[PDB]
Amino acid sequence: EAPPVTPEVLVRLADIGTMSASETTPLLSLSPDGRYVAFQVRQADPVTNLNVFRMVVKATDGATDAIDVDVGGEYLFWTIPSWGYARNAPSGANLTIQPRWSPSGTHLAYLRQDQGRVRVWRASVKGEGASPVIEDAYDIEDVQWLDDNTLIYSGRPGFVEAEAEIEREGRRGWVYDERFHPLTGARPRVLEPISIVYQVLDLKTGTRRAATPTEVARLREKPDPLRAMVGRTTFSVSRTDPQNINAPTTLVARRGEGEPVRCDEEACQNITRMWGDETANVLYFLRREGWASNEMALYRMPADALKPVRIWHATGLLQGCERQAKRLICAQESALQPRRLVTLNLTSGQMSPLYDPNPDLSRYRLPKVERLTLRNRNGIEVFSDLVLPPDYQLGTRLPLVIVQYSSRGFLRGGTGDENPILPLATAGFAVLSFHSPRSEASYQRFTSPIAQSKAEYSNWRNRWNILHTLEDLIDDLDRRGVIDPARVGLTGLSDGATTVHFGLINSHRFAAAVTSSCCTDSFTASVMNGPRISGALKAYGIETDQADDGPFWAATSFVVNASRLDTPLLIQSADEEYLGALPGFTALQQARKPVELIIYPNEHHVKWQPAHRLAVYNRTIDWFRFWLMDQSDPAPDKAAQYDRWRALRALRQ
Repeated sequence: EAPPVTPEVLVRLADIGTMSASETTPLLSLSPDGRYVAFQVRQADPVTNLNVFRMVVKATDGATDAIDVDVGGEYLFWTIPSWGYARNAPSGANLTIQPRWSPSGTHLAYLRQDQGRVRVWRASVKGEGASPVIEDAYDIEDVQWLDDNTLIYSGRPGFVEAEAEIEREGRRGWVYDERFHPLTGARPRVLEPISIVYQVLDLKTGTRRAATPTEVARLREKPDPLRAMVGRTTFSVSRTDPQNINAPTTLVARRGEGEPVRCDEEACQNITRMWGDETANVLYFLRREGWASNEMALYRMPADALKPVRIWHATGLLQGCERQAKRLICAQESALQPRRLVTLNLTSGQMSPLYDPNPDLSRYRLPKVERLTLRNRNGIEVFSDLVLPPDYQLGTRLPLVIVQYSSRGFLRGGTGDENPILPLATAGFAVLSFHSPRSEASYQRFTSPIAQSKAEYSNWRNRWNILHTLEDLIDDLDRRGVIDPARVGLTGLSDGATTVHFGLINSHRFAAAVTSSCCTDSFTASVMNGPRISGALKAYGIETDQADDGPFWAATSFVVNASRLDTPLLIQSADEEYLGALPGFTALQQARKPVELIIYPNEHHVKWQPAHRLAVYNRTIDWFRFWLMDQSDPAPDKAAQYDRWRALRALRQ
């Protein structure tokens, strides 16, 4: 008994904050008096094809049930300026919603989207009440309480004027130039600089005014998680070579007026977040440690010395932690534990559940998880997780699917929540959840990440190191008699997608592949990016001025390598990215290789519509079952699909 984890289960697991939340992601808020925590829960429904967002308030003593103080809103895309463009096309990730408590602890203020416009809403924390509150010609980008009746908010109306100006310029046609990014649309994009504007709303009158410079500086300033004060000691973090972006940082203590003192313990290196507590005479800090930085660890350090002692450590992630007296309230995530709310006892180590918006996942028949560790041929430590089917007996050689994850925590879908780790194991695959190790270049001295990127791309050195690491991991599971090395699938999104294309060209390790985007070639990196991004990628080592048949692009281009590429490839692409795939896809078809391209409408680099996500999950499982198990699902609504694939398999004669 006990039900299995299926794609239908997976896509419905609720989540908190942006998909790729890490230690400083502000996904939760403590009330001023620390008795309540506020956080948004997101739950995807593949049947309605909508996400259900709720604003939640739970009491930190865990005595009362949580309360939905708001329900509803559309998926709000997280957006940043990025290439000198003011607002790029959405990556597809949801904005983390940070609820803002009123000074009284009475209301929350938070951004919410309806009818494609982002507003400020206010909510009774219990006495329940919906109601939008601030609305403008532009989306509200941020909001704070100045007092219990006054709100300050930010946004960019000059962005909306610039769009209106682009519309006017079109009457005579636009010059194709720096403003264009063809892959994502046929209109000029707004260029930076676009100013941010701060206004304040009186909730008693309904009046807006400008914000005073003092009020601006209170909204525009953000707390530093790598600085803390305890009495007269200022704690901070620094390097002995401050311009080397890869030099490790050390905790530093500035005692009153005196010179900064550096901490000597190895535990003091590479802190990611610190908290000062003046009641206890203590600094607390968070960091990553262990083999290949695979674990989280929390340290407690009596503030009058520099001798931190570890009080908690685990695999997984802790996110958005805030201190209430002797407690840290955190979001926490782990291989078999989706993101939940938790309490950490700041004197003992003890972690305790606070809020889990999903059932206990242990009520399902869960795959078995094991962490793999090795050192690769460059001498660099590597970790990854091996996921095995629930009823697995050592002695059965399994087909293997490789899912790439650029973050940590719950075994969900890898980097874009795109490849269903636990459902695949339920279907009988071994699954490698692969965490690419540090590059060689990252141990050397660089003053700029752009120059580091360039050295990583030189002769695809880091790509080779990534591929060799994958091969080391496969070999390890082959020695254990766990996998069949002739039945290894590879999947990937974002950086994982480039590793897929490189891996299919430069080895024979893979018998099938899935990717969410195509084509590491000059067409995609140069033509479809438009001349601005194309010109700028050059400094990162992307040779956008070189031809596809040159030494750089020959390592990855499917146009150039079409006739040697015998790994079956499925491309499940957002419509916003499919243009880049057409030449490579056409070359593979022309060459009679087994390719298939799927196009999802109104999608982004990361996919956001639950029905799309569920169909990706299912097609990818069907794909690998077919190529790596020679199995098909007899379901009638799949009959056209398996005729398509049987014909692709017949091309191999």
